[PDB]
Amino acid sequence: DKEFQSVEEEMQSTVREHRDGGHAGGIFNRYNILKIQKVCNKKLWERYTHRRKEVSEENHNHANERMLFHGSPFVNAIIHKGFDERHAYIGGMFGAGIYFAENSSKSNQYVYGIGGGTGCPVHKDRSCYICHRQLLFCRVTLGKSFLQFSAMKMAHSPPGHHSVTGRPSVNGLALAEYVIYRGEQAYPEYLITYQIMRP
Ligand SMILES: C[C@@]1(c2nc3cccc(C(N)=O)c3[nH]2)CCCN1
Ligand SMILES: [Zn+2]
Repeated sequence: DKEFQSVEEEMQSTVREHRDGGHAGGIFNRYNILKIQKVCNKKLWERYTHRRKEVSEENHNHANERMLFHGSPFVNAIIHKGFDERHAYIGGMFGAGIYFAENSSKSNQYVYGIGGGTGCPVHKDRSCYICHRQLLFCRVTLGKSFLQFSAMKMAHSPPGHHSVTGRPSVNGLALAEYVIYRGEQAYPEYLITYQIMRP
């Protein structure tokens, strides 16, 4: 389908060269996309659309929805139970939120844990070209997004806002990131199974 070619194109075209020289996510310029599955979870979709309507009403009739990537070792729990802010902690750059990227390669750095953890379960390699990885391509409601450049450890969205946008700066994020503080503000629409490819 054209729908899945659109997802593959977003995955491939948003890859960037990372500052860590590939330490966290591995060394690659492209992926080998193995499978793209649309997630159809009615209960999660209804939780998402209900919140999206509330946010839209609080943001001049505009949800400010974006399709963004999410990398996590807990993708299977997310598809079944949804995103859950109770699993987020204050330590992150923008505090206790759920983080998303517009660059697939940035989310890929989080698939095996913080900073890529110890890499794949079988070879303990953050740059494994063999093991199949999974990323989510999500529908995210940003609403009135608070624009921020430096670390700001929050527990919740800033007053009057529905999310935080981390914007690139000098010392300094390299790439954007988007943070929500309510799990119902995102829907895990596509599950992408892939490998990073050796350059
Ligand atoms: C390190 C962490 C993180 N930062 C991100 C920025 C953009 C995307 C993601 C993602 N999961 O795809 C990120 N995850 C996890 C919790 C504290 N912040
Ligand atoms: Zn491996």
